[PDB]
Amino acid sequence: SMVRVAINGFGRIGRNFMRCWLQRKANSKLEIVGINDTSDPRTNAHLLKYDSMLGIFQDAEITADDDCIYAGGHAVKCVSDRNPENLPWSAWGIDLVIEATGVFTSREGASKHLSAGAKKVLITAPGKGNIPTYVVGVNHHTYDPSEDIVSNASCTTNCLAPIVKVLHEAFGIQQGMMTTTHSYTGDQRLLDASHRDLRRARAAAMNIVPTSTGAAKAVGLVIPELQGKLNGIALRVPTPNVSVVDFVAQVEKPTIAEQVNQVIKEASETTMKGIIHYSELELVSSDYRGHNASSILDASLTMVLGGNLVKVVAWYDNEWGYSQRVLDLAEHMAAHWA
Amino acid sequence: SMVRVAINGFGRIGRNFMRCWLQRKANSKLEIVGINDTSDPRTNAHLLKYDSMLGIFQDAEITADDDCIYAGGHAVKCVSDRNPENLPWSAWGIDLVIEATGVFTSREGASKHLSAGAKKVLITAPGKGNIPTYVVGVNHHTYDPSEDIVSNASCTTNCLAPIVKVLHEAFGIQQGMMTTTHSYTGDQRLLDASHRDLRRARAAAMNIVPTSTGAAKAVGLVIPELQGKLNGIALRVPTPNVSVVDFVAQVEKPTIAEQVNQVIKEASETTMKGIIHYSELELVSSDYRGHNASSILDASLTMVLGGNLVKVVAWYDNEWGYSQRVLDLAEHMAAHWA
Amino acid sequence: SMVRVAINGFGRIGRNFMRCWLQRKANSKLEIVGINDTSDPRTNAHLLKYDSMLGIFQDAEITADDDCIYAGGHAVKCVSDRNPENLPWSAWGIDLVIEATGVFTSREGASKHLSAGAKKVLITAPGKGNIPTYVVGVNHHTYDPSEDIVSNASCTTNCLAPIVKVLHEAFGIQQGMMTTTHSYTGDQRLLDASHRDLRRARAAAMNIVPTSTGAAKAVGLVIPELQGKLNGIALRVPTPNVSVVDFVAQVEKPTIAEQVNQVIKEASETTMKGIIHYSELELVSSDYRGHNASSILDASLTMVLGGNLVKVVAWYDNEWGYSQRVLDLAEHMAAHWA
Amino acid sequence: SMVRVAINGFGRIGRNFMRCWLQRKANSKLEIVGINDTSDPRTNAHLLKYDSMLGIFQDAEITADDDCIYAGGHAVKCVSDRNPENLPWSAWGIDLVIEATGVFTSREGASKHLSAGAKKVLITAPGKGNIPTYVVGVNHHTYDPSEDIVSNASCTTNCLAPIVKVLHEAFGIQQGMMTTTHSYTGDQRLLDASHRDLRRARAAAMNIVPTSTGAAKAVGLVIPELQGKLNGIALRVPTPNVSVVDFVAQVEKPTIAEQVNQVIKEASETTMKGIIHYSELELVSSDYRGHNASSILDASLTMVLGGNLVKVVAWYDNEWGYSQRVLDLAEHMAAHWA
Amino acid sequence: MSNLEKQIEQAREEAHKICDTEGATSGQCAAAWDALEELQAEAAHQRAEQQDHKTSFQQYCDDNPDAAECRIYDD
Amino acid sequence: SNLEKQIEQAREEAHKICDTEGATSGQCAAAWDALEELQAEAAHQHKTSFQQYCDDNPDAAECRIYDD
Ligand SMILES: NC(=O)c1ccc[n+]([C@@H]2O[C@H](COP(=O)([O-])OP(=O)(O)OC[C@H]3O[C@@H](n4cnc5c(N)ncnc54)[C@H](O)[C@@H]3O)[C@@H](O)[C@H]2O)c1
Ligand SMILES: NC(=O)c1ccc[n+]([C@@H]2O[C@H](COP(=O)([O-])OP(=O)(O)OC[C@H]3O[C@@H](n4cnc5c(N)ncnc54)[C@H](O)[C@@H]3O)[C@@H](O)[C@H]2O)c1
Ligand SMILES: NC(=O)c1ccc[n+]([C@@H]2O[C@H](COP(=O)([O-])OP(=O)(O)OC[C@H]3O[C@@H](n4cnc5c(N)ncnc54)[C@H](O)[C@@H]3O)[C@@H](O)[C@H]2O)c1
Ligand SMILES: NC(=O)c1ccc[n+]([C@@H]2O[C@H](COP(=O)([O-])OP(=O)(O)OC[C@H]3O[C@@H](n4cnc5c(N)ncnc54)[C@H](O)[C@@H]3O)[C@@H](O)[C@H]2O)c1
Repeated sequence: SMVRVAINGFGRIGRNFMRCWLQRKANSKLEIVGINDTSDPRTNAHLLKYDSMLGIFQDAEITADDDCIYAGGHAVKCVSDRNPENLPWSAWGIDLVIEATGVFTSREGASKHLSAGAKKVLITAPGKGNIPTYVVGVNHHTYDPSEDIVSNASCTTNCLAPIVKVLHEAFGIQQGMMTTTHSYTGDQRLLDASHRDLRRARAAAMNIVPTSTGAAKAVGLVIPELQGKLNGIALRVPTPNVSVVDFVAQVEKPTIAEQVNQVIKEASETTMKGIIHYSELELVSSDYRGHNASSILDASLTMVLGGNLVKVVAWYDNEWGYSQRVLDLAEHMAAHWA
Repeated sequence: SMVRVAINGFGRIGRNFMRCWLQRKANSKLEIVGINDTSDPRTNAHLLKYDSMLGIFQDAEITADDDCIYAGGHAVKCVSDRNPENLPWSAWGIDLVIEATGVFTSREGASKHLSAGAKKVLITAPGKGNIPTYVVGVNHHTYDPSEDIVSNASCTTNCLAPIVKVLHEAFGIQQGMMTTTHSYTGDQRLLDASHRDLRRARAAAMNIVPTSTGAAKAVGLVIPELQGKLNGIALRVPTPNVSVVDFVAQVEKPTIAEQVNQVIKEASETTMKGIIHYSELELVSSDYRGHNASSILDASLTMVLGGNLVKVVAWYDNEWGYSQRVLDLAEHMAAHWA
Repeated sequence: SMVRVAINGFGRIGRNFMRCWLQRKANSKLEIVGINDTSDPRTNAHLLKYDSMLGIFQDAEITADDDCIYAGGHAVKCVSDRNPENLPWSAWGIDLVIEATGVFTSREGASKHLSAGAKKVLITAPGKGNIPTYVVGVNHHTYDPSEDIVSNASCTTNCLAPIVKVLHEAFGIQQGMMTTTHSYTGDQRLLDASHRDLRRARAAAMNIVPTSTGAAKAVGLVIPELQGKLNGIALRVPTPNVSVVDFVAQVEKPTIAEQVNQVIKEASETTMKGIIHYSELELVSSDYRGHNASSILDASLTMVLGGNLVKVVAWYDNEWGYSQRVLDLAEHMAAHWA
Repeated sequence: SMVRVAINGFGRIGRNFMRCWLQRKANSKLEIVGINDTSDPRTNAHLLKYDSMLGIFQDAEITADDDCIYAGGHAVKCVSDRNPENLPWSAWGIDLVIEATGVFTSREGASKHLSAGAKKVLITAPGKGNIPTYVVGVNHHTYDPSEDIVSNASCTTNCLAPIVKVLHEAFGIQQGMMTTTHSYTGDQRLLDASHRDLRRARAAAMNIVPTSTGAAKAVGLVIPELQGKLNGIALRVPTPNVSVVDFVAQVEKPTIAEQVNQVIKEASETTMKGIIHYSELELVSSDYRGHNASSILDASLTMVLGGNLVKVVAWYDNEWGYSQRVLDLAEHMAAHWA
Repeated sequence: MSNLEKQIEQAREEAHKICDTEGATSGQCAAAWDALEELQAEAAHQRAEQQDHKTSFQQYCDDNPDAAECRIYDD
Repeated sequence: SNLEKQIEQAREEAHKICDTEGATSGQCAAAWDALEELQAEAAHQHKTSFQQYCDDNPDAAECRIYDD
């Protein structure tokens, strides 16, 4: 039967994920039946329908009352408890929890959903500690049904790992450095204000803001041969969605820009189809809103120096493309439940 | 014989107030000796020095340890308690508390500072209930030294009420409507996220966001003859500071724009000096950053129809100009300290 | 029969207009066969398809060669001449020119299309001088088919005038002041740079920028009863599209907010359907991207003081809603061609 | 005595340069006596005084008449001629022209100033063709008094080349890749509009916009050994000023992050004082407005992989820091005037 | 160029009229010769740009490097 | 307990002196030397409130860390 899903944390990713599912609802093994969030159903239904980035939801009528959100008659029961141990997962028969709060990313944290009665948790963020991590298109077929807490990594890891896998298999990556020029996200303050991270403290729409990131090191989790060989940083800039990763790698097999592009193009047509999109168009970030690929290679920007130093640049919709991969990973788990 | 001051809430207004006092310290009756905030002192000192809007504080060094921030060798004791009843105000000898958290604007909430040992509270916001409300230059001479909780009203009320007082005494205001096209504030959301106000929930740097405001009704508190005769709204737009109020009033004595402007110019040079500034320049919001006036009349924009329908437009730096008034009100309380 | 249309100026309005017609192509007596613009067909096909505000055009495939843009296989010939006297209107059989350059809005300029061979010109702006001016839904039925040059007024006049018409008929407008809080436009500067208007000189995405405007006065052109009774100003703010009019009127028949709203709501359901939309939803500017109506009354913001001073607030997509009205007027002209 | 300077193009760099000189006018061998620009003296004076980025100039009063700008009494004559051949450099006795229009960057174009009668021209941009290029602190001591046309290179070249010279001399740069996450500049359209470059055509404040750039290759003009060994790209993001360069080099001598930072710290206290600044603070872009260094290394971001793959990150105020360097180069030409 | 050639013909006729009336070496004659020569020069500019398969938009950008459509700032 | 009272004072004195006299000043050196002499006793013998607040409220705006 259907795998019954609850979303914990109805934020940018939780609502993008919900709209992703509503659009692919016809062919899906998932049934979203519950939401837990810090807010009430009428507020969350309003935010689900009226999205500054995705526009107004057109497909189904969206309604709410005190206990439920309705998306085309389809009823999603709602609850609001900040402690996942108190959630009615047993009573609602929840199989899979989409952990999108950004708060329960350790095994201890995410397991509170298991104590409440859910069978499995999919964290929409890197895991803390030893939590199996998956990037669809890179290693998601290695998923073992007996893993009941998994991570879908971060949005930057989902964009970078597919490209890194293609380039490593074709040229042999020895070391690699990354910078993501990233839309601001909800962890940054709107105006300068209290924060444990002195850079996230600063007004997000007025600044280029560097942050440290594990997104490049995390590629070594889904491509284990590259563990310890990748590092990088993030630069948040005043756009609300869509990001771009700049990757510079030392490779073993000498090459040129045309060969790097041709390799990624061929992968986009075959082993990475639907994961990498290869573009030779001169577009900008707004054009990649709602793009379903995890990575869009901007082929015009590829350059190589001395045969072995390779730079590639790839776009990604960090909200919508990532939520599409969350949906993909959950569908994979449903098809491999036991 | 100086009044010992603590700041509750070291946010935009708390820190703008601190930097106002640091510049005016040589002529002040106040000594700021204490801060309470969510943050630790090392976070607070970093944000006091490095301000995306005000720039890097230049006049003296700013450091911190675990217990204090230091501004030019002047130590300011710090604490992090979110319940004001627990605060060491008796131990620190605190006379006046600047209440700038935004969450203790009722008499009951503000009064928690008193039972912790403070003598008076100045709320940097409208008061909820029966709290005396003052606008410097409008009614601050009616301050009664026996009052222990006062409100300095809002930034919009501080801009509007001086112009309304001058217009009323010149022409007789019968009714008046207001719209403040207002920089976004920390009360709004960077990206679509839950909020008690469904409009303030929406991405603040990507939207024009209508919100309601009592600021025009609040003018009725400090000009009692106009109680019930003023109303309006706010339009929050994607600038981080500086706002502009548009006021349309039915007046009793027929006039023309040139005379409206002359009346306000004469008051800005006499009875409202330092409060209202009269401007005939063609400027934009950036140019009014750091302006010390409560209201800067943009005289080129004034218009009148049929004698009795008057429109005026005034700028205000809602962080810095308002903080200048908070300090003015505090200095006045200090000069009438009984 | 079909009226052969050329677009002069393939900018924001010209390309929005093109996408409006492409979506209404099956129910249209217009045929867009020509474009004149600064850039070549390949550049203009790219910008028509990839729009930072409207997203990627989905309905029809867009391609181009050296001579033409192809939309759905329908060929649109392109030329690049800055002087309309030289354009091949006679050779191409053009009946109607959409004048959307912003450069030929006077009879001297617009008539150059006539000597070039076109039969009628529709200016997508206020016409200078004695050019008959129309707002669809207000006075477009006074169109005389013998007119060779017509104006569709400005975007703000198209927002204000339908609401003014409904309010005037129900309550009697004596006078009225308007402020539009308006998205920036191509006439402003990205960074402080030379400009005849010293406020439009200033960095548009950084500032609130006041400018004078003809838009409220221009209502008197399409509602002659009210000539000389309306005035107002603009505030340009850092959003790239969608604007809001704030209108304060003195009315003869005393009323209350609920009755003001019911009157506009009733007009939106009857004679003004598709021109005025009545909204009780708590929305923000992003939510009105792509709205087809000239005016969306924000009913929650309606207020009345003393019975005779009325404030109403109306949204409008200044690019797309305006271009829908340009299309509407062109369709009206084609239905009454002579 | 003192060199008579005229500015051609009173834009962002032209006006930043003028304000740089007014602050350092006491110790200077340059007298700015003339301006040529597309705008009139009064417009030029208003934009010089009222700067969205720099704030209001307060050192001296600025006024204007039909012919001059006046800054603290000292007069600057103005003219408006697009064609430098007609410029009155003869009559005005102009010795050195600051060429900041962006359009006369070739030897043919820049020499037109010499026809009009100036001795030397300093281009505030990369030269087209073999014009000698200088970066202060890197190679400005190779300037020959016999050169009449010179380039100060780009702002990104001025940031990157001092850092490259340090790392090259300390570790030996074999190859190098750069990405500058760059504030938007006046060559980008405010809204989607005609442009010869399809990426610069797109709304600058809405988008992350990649552009090809010669700035990294041009490091090879000022460090000849690295010719053909450096390359990179630019990403324009929605900030109005201040940029950051991300540099990944393959180096010959194996090192670690701590050693890279120490090498750059020591160089900034010795051979590169005033050119490179070393920061270990966690700041954001706003904090670097008005910084006088060509490069501010963000030491927190430095990382090394495998001994030989080095990443460094450096801030630069692309308007103000670059203009300080323009002035430095001009004073050097004046001190060695032959 | 068919339109431009009509401008060259009108500019040649007026140049000859001005120069034969106001003087072969006068200011009006030198100026009218300027109009004709500038037009002839751009008739050759536009002609050499057409054989490069260069669009009229690119000819505009070569004649107007300062225009908002043509600025390339190498950041 | 009573000796960390002294250390607290000595730290405030070192911050006040170094910020007004300069990090490279003899006065700043004397102030810090007085502090180190007192922390030498701490060898003979924690979470801040902000940190504990982020432990309890990791969803609060002050505490969010999204790995972009
Ligand atoms: N935004 C992106 O681009 C993006 C992309 C990929 C992954 N992520 C990751 O996904 C996670 C969510 O990020 P987001 O952008 O959606 O953030 P968000 O702040 O918009 O959403 C978080 C939601 O969870 C709710 N919440 C917080 N604590 C809760 C609790 N204890 N119980 C129930 N609900 C709670 C919040 O109210 C909010 O609705 C983060 O870990 C982030 O790193 C974000
Ligand atoms: N920003 C303006 O333009 C402006 C102008 C006039 C008045 N005000 C008013 O000033 C007040 C503060 O606004 P702001 O813009 O400075 O907001 P802010 O969010 O920048 O500052 C509030 C500060 O108080 C702290 N705080 C919150 N709860 C607390 C608690 N229980 N105990 C101790 N500290 C706590 C926050 O961490 C923050 O540092 C509000 O009442 C607001 O309406 C703001
Ligand atoms: N943007 C709005 O919100 C809006 C709304 C209503 C009306 N309008 C009016 O519509 C007109 C166009 O506005 P816009 O925002 O589209 O400006 P725009 O700058 O985006 O469009 C102008 C277009 O015409 C081209 N052009 C300029 N001069 C030309 C010439 N001589 N020959 C041929 N093409 C030429 C330009 O290169 C550009 O593509 C203006 O009159 C404006 O006032 C604009
Ligand atoms: N802005 C930066 O960050 C920066 C940094 C380094 C170098 N530069 C370079 O400096 C140059 C100027 O850039 P900007 O940002 O000041 O651009 P800008 O557009 O602000 O300035 C150009 C100025 O020159 C004027 N102008 C144009 N054509 C002219 C002509 N024919 N005669 C006289 N005046 C003319 C313009 O009206 C404008 O005032 C460009 O080459 C740019 O690449 C810019």
